[PDB]
Amino acid sequence: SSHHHHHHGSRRNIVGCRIQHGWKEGNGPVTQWKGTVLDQVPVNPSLYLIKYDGFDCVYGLELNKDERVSALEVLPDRVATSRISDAHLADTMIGKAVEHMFETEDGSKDEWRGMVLARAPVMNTWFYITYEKDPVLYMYQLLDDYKEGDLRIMSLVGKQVEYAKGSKRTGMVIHQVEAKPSVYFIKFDDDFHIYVYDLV
Amino acid sequence: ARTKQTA
Ligand SMILES: [Mg+2]
Repeated sequence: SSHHHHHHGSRRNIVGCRIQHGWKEGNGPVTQWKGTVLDQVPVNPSLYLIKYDGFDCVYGLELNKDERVSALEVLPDRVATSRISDAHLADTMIGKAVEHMFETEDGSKDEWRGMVLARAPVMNTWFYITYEKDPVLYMYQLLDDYKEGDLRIMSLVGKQVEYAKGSKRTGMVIHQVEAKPSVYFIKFDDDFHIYVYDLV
Repeated sequence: ARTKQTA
């Protein structure tokens, strides 16, 4: 965000780019983060959706405006053009409820009910997914899970929302899932997770 | 199968 002067500020298009930056929360140390920018929210173009290396959840961050971000560098690395291994499975998987198997410590089975929401932008071979017992936005290469037998297959945008916790968290509806139009992405203030709910 | 991380 450069003040190309006075009332104007210009901004590089970083959708699809690898980025790295520092992160400082309160009186902690700066931590180092490296991620792939997936999208820029239409109803709030300073808000980006980001997949960070080593974190399964997708995060929503105002990368240019959030004071907690420092030394924001967009990298020259280009995400490799991948073709999806089984396109038919990939396409038919969208919008479907799924049983996604996860291991806990020393191999006890933990099966999570979920819903595949979409093919991820930018990172072609990855899928947007959320879970009944954890309604935030996750990202995984599900065709790997499927081939290993670990995956079994079975507009309000712009509006604000409020959610009761003896508290109230307010948030905004930022995206409608194309495969299932009654399912939306929600970004709450002071939470960088993307929440996923059916708002029927 | 995958392992679950934490928030
Ligand atoms: Mg179950």
